[PDB]
Amino acid sequence: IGTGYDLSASTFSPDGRVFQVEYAMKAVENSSTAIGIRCKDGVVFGVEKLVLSKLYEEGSNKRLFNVDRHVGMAVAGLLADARSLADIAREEASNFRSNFGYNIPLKHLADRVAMYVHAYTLYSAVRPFGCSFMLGSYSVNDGAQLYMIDPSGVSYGYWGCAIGKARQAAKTEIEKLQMKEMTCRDIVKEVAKIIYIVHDEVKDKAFELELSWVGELTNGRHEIVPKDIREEAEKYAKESLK
Amino acid sequence: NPMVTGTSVLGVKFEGGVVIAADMLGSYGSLARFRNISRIMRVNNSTMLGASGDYADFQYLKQVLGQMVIDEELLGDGHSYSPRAIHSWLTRAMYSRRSKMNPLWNTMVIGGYADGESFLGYVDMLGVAYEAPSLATGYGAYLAQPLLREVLEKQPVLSQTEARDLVERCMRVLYYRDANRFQTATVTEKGVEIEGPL
Amino acid sequence: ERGYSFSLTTFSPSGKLVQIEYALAAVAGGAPSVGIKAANGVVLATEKKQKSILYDERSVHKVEPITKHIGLVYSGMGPDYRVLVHRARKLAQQYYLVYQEPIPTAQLVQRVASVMQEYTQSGGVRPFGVSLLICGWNEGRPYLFQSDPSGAYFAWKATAMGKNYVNGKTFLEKRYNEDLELEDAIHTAILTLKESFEGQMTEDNIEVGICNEAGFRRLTPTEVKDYLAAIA
Amino acid sequence: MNARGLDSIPVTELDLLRKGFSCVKNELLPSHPLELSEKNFQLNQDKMNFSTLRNIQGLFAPLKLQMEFKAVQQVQRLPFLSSSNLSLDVLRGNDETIGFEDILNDPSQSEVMGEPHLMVEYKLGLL
Amino acid sequence: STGRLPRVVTANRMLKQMLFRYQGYIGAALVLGGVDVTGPHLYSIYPHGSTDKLP
Amino acid sequence: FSPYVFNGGTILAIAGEDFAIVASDTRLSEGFSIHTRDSPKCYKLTDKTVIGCSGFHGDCLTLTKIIEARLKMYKHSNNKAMTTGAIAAMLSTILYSRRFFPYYVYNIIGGLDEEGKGAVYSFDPVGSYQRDSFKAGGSASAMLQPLLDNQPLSLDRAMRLVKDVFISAAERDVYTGDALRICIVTKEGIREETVSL
Amino acid sequence: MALASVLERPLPVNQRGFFGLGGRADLLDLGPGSLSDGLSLAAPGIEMLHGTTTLAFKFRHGVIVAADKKVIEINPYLLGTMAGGAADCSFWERLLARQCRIYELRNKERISVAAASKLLANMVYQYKGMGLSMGTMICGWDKRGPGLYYVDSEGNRISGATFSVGSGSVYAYGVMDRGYSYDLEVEQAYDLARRAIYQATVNLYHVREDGWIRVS
Amino acid sequence: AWGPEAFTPDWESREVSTGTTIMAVQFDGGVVLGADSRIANRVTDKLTPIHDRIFCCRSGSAADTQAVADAVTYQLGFHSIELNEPPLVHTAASLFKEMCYRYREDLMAGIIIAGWDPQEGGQGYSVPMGGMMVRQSFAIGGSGSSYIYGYVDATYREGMTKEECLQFTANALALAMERDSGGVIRLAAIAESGVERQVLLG
Amino acid sequence: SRGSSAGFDRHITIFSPEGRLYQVEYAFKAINQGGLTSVAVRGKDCAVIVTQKKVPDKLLDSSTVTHLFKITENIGCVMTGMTADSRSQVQRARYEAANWKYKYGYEIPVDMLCKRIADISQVYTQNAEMRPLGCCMILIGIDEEQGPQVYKCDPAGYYCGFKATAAGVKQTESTSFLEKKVKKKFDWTFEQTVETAITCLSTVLSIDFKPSEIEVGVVTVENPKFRILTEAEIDAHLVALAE
Amino acid sequence: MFRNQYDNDVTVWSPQGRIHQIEYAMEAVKQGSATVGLKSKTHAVLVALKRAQSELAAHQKKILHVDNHIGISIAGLTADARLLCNFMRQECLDSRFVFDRPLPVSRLVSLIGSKTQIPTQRYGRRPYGVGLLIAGYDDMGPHIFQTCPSANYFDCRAMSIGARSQSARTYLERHMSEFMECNLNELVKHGLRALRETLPAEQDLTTKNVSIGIVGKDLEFTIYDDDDVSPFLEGLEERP
Amino acid sequence: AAVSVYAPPVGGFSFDNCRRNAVLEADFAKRGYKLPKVRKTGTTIAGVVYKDGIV
Repeated sequence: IGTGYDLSASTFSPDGRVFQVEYAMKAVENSSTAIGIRCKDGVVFGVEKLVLSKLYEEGSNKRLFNVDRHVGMAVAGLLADARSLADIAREEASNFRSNFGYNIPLKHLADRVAMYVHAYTLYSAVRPFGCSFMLGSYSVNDGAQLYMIDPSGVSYGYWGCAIGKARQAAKTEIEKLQMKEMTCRDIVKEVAKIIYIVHDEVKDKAFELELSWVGELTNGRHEIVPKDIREEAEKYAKESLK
Repeated sequence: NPMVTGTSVLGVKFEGGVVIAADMLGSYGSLARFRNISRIMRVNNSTMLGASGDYADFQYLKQVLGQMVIDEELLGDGHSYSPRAIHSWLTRAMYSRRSKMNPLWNTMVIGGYADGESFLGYVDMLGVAYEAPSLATGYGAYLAQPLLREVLEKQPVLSQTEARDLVERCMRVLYYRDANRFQTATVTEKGVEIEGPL
Repeated sequence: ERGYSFSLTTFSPSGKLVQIEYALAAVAGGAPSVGIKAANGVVLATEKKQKSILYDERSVHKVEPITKHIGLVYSGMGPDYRVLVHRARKLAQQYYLVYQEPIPTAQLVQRVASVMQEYTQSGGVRPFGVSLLICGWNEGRPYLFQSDPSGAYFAWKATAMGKNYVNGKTFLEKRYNEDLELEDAIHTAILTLKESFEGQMTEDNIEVGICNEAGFRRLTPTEVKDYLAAIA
Repeated sequence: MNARGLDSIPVTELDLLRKGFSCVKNELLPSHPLELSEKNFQLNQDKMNFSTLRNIQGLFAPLKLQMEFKAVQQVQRLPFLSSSNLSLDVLRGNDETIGFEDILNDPSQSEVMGEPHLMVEYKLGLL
Repeated sequence: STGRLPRVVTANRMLKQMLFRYQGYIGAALVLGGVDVTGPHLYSIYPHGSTDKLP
Repeated sequence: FSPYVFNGGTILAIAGEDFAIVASDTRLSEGFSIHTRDSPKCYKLTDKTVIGCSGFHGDCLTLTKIIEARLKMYKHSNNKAMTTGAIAAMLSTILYSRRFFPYYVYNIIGGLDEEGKGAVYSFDPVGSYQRDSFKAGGSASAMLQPLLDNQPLSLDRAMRLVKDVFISAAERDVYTGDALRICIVTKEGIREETVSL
Repeated sequence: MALASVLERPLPVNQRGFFGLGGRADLLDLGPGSLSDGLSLAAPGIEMLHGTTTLAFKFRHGVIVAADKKVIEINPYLLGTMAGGAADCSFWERLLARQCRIYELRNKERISVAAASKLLANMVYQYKGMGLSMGTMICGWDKRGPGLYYVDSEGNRISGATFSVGSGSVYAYGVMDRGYSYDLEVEQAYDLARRAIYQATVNLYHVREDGWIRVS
Repeated sequence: AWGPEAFTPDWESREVSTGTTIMAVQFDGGVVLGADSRIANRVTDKLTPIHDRIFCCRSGSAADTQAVADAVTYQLGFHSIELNEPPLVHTAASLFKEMCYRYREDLMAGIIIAGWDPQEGGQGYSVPMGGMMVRQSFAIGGSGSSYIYGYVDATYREGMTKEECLQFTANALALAMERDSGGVIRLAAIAESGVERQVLLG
Repeated sequence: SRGSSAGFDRHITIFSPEGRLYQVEYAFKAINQGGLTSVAVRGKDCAVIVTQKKVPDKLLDSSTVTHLFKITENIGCVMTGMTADSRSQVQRARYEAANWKYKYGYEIPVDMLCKRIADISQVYTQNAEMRPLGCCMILIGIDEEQGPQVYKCDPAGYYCGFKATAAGVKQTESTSFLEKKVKKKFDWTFEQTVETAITCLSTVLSIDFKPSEIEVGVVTVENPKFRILTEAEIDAHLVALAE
Repeated sequence: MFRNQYDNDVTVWSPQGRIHQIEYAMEAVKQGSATVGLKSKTHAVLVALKRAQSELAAHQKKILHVDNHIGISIAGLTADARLLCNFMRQECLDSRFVFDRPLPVSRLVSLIGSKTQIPTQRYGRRPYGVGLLIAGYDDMGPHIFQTCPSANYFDCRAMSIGARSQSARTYLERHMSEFMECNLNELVKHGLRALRETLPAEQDLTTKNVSIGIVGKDLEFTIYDDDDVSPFLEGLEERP
Repeated sequence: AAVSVYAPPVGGFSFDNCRRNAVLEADFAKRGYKLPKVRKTGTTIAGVVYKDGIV
């Protein structure tokens, strides 16, 4: 109960809480589920993308962006805020490369974007962001890395993450994987299977699977999964459902 | 305040693309000790750039142009900069900098091969731009332009080997004028290939 | 009515400002402090909030010097006290640079009060919740001033402020003399501080500073202990 | 390095008693090499700090600093009176240093001052 | 503010930055010397803002 | 550092009862060296007006681009294409906008008017303009104007005159090109052809 | 980009493409603009009227101005003359005509000669020493009778019954000084103006109650 | 004219130079930075430490170079604390180049940077007047840059021992200094184990 | 700004009838939201910081979860409260230290850094646009003439120097335990300081600790650079304490 | 009942994590009239339905002109439409001036979304209450884009917005498989038949209440009004 | 109140008499007059660092 102290981002509840940030975090659970799994030699993403109508193209309103040559990104929540944060991340990476002449480390980029997100929960002239996102990268001298940022502005490193409406079941399914000793080719199928298991068809008419990895196979580049591998993963997931 | 000339840059057009040769020498003034530096840039798969003049401005423009190319290829919507777009952007940048009496001391040559047609442009620090079958800027600008012009006038259509031989002999004549190393770049359907130093 | 108790820039129908009264109430709820002007010096005494063994004696002090001949003590909030101390030091240095002579006490009090007045007339801020006592010595004549959160200053001969200050004021009225000396003034200050004290006073829970023709000096704990043992 | 800093002749197609004794030719160029440098010292210092902070840490730091400056510089006196600039000096870091702007030509004792309403209107942007 | 005696390097830095700010139009060549916790020090400042440490 | 460079050129314009002719050479040079032998100096603005400019090349390019942008702006705002007189007035204002740092360009505008007759306007690097019947500009204007003055006509005789004037002027000038371009503005549109020199 | 919009002061640091002390910031805005009007700051052949002679005097029935075009028709009721830089004269007198039309529309009454001359002098005085060169005589008729003023680029503004500027100024001025008379008929005034301009070495205007006319 | 021939401002000859001579030579394990002495002085240190393993030498105006060095030390320390790692020589060279290029019309500054990092070993960069940034095996600047360039170029060989590199640098600096002066030559060898400074006199 | 809420409780620039600000007290209450506790002890020639380390998930990366930061090469830190606010204040402190070093030519002292942070934090209490940060900062370091130093600042803008302080949920019990220990005796070596710092937390939380459940940072006179101890050394200290 | 406190500004989150003012602004699109936009392998077509205040007033225009290869259609407020049109025109003009190339539609719509997102986060502003349909042509062929007051844009193959556009959307979905082979004729006819489903069953389409905009491979953006629409209306059927 | 003041004034150095003095000095030198000069100090100074202090 925080009635009366929840109309601005610069007001403290009598027990020391800010409720606008809590409402913003609650707003993320209104969208579909996106997961990301870090493995021995790469990072692979997967998004359950709902279909609104058949009048839209194949690549409309995607949820997987290319922040840089070596960094991927997956979002959840309000889409416009996701586009704005993607633009911010691109600008930060470009500025670092221009200043210092080499690719920006993932931890530094995560810190920059997390601080930019946190700056919005301090003043009464703006409102907190309403989206979470994950970042993934790979390099020969550092290895795979994965991070999450939430509307409050807190970032952490993960071995496997899940954001959206059904993060609990997705986390339960992920916690049964030995991702430390497998390979991206063996993780794409698991990601597809988890996405298919989590999806609920009663309240959601249809969906399209979206996948992309980064790692040693792509030579340190973030790319979309080829169509044949997507088809094979979908077929395996459908067979495993039975 | 004192002024000195710049290194020589050559360029010709042949059937499949363009050939550009540049000098490896640092500068003709007191900076002669900075030898063995490259002046040829690869912009994208169908554009290459050669420079003659100040080196710091060349590096600055290299940074800006590379960042722009990376930014456009990140989106992946299927659109890329043509050689003419780079030519126009360079001309506008030079003119805008000149109008403020803080010019960029350079003289660029742009070559490319898009849509089956070759390109060859010229931009200087004052904003003067045009296109010609052959170009030559630098120390021997007036001793090499008429030669290439008449050679191309005799034969409007030239092959790759003939153009390369003509460039080599022009560079040899220029060195014989005053007494070492250079490099050559080519743009064709395959892409931008740089060979050097020689 | 509570309709005029929230905003700083609103006059009550009776012609009163309420937030300034509340700031004064905040001042009147801090630790006690006493100032007495003797015939050849001024003494300032106060309590300290630490009262513990984990505190480091060299860290933070309540009696602070502005110039060679000016010092002050406060009662109220501490964070609001630090900024005012810094501004006072800067103003004194500016005056010395311009006029090549140390600043008189009255001018410093006037300028500090002028700074404090600005925060009681604009919407979007709050008044300072602190009150100040300034002592000095100019032309062979001691001075003692007090500055309110409103920006109004008075010249005093003996005053008390903080917790239980009405009883301190009447105690001082009963036992003040115009022909005192520095030692008698110090004894009276210690006694009137002990009047409102609750625990056992030692040399580790009070601060004393004096100002005579030599300059402004803060007494060491050994001297405070010696003075305390004198009166038992 | 903080002191080193790095076609506006409109024609009315978008009172002469108020403004006078000024020509474009004289104000085309400065009278001394140190004039513009001294007039714009604080702006140049703020720009340098913002540049280095943005290059090292990110966008959030200069934005937060500018937001704090704007918020704290809105509770001042009206322009025809002199303010103290306490919290702005604290935030900016100039609360323990004295420069040549403080001991020379005290702004609190200026020899000229205009009408109140005129200054308040000019600050608001109406005039 | 700091509660302890200052250092020579602080005065040297302040003087150097001032003289460099005013572009050498303020003609003042100085010889600065003192002793602090680190030890004795001696400097040499010039009107254009260039210092130099010598014995 | 001189921000001005002179480049050769020569332009001409003849106004008729129902036609207008604009012609120019096609050489770019810097006094001694020859940049290109193919660079026309006549630009088509609308279906009924043509502009020809010579002088410093960068200023010419910037002026043409600004003129085209302003034409597009006017078409969007007023829902119609702007006429020759409006173009002349706008160009005069644009030129005078830089009185204290002028464009080093000489312009000549030719086209049809509202009533359907030829119109020719001549400018100066500051912006003064007036309507004429025939005008010659460029480097060789001084040695070409008396010939035209001592020598309205029909289209064919005017073309014959233009050809002989340029063939006589090219042999005596060091900036004339190796080709001549003529643009004809009539009621059915605009057509142009190149004559070797 | 909502936090940066609140700060109503766009700095180059807040924009895109910023690195180092500068960056790709001065090379971003290269458009042709939207709408404005303003002369450029200070850093070829400029047409100037050299061999021109003008003449103007006022009498009972109006003002007669003659010259050897070289006379600007500002309004149906106002007349002007150029001397020096043609472009400057044309531009500033166009501005004066626009100002007069604005005044008439606002106040529903025609402007006077004195006000127009003062406006022109005020406009041309701001750029003293920049390089402008112009000399103008302004003719008209208002509620106070005929008027005649002389305005130049040096700030001079004088009123008189007889003026002359040009190469043959001395001879023509002497002739029309010898032959001047306030109570003069229109025909004799025409003859005097023609004789003066002839001896100076032909246009001729005449301002009346209801606008100027052309004689020859 | 100036258009097709691409004339250059020629920064290095704006004013005549009669300063000291500075040199940096790369050997196998690191880099050796040295400077000579050639009025008053003779007890002055000409080597300015930027970090624990990064040094620099200055040429041109004293005040401008000192201000640039102070600002660069600021920025490098802040960046190293932020990234939580020892700095790279390339970063320091870029930081110098930015201000040396933006203020080319106001300051007369020429910087040479030498140092060691665990990623690429001993490196030496040259940032002369104008803003150029080039890495070189051996870098020469100052007054003898024209007098000793041929000898240094002819004699220099590939990576040698630290002692041999020190001897070669000392010989080159002595030949540069005795052009026709002073007697004090300062050297510094930078390696992984740490800097090792020494002074040669007499 | 969208106005100020009405009430003696709902804004930062409104005094209560009894003369007290309540938003500052609520910011103080916001420190206990994390659920962790920190203890700092000063020795004869050393200073030690001890804090908890809770890793609830199993998919988390334990290497990226920490609360000990580093301001300069010779100043440590530890934060309690909201994570994002703690990180933002750490960044501000780093910037202030760098600026002081550039402006004055030598390293900033611990008390000067704490005073600067407190002075900045006081401004948020006197303006209607900004709000206090819900965290507290503890710094350790070594002075030249004086030995070790321990300092603490709070959201209200008040700072002080201590001999042994604590912060978090169990602040009162930790303070009582440290008071008893200090009153008993204060002459401690390097080994004794770490032992008593660990013992205080152990006996207050009633938990037998494990090497992966705490993190320790020390500063000593011999090596004045901030150093974070490893799991092996923490386990060695725990074994010595148990024996 | 409990919503009265959290639906007065765009800077306030509801206890369910919803911004009610954005949802309120999204309802202004349904206050206009129906618009239909479709595309084929070569051409892109916009069809709009015009309303009039009375019999003595001209019908309000809905289809505007942005560049030689881009055109837009409006449904919602009017001031916001004018402001957005000005922004579009300025961006296209600047791109053409600088690069001597047409501005890609994808980049243009991304700029629109980036500009529109801002007033939904800061105080003292309101969201744009207008929805647009964009038809263009570039190196990738024809394009149809849709814009929303919530700063969201989609890449469509056939879309309808306005009042009572559900029938048009249903018709387009049913007849989606034949659009990519039709030439300009029968494509304008499919668009007109789709637009005719938004009307009552008694009345039909005349020449004074329809506007057509076409852009193609070698045909610039053109608008057909009044008597220019008769050739397209000749072949329609009797509303089956 | 003055009718020609729009913004509050500031402090620091003043450059009002720059051009006036610039032409006045040239005129006075041309006609051969004298103007007040600036006092200067040129006496020798020195310093040294001994064992535990500065002289």
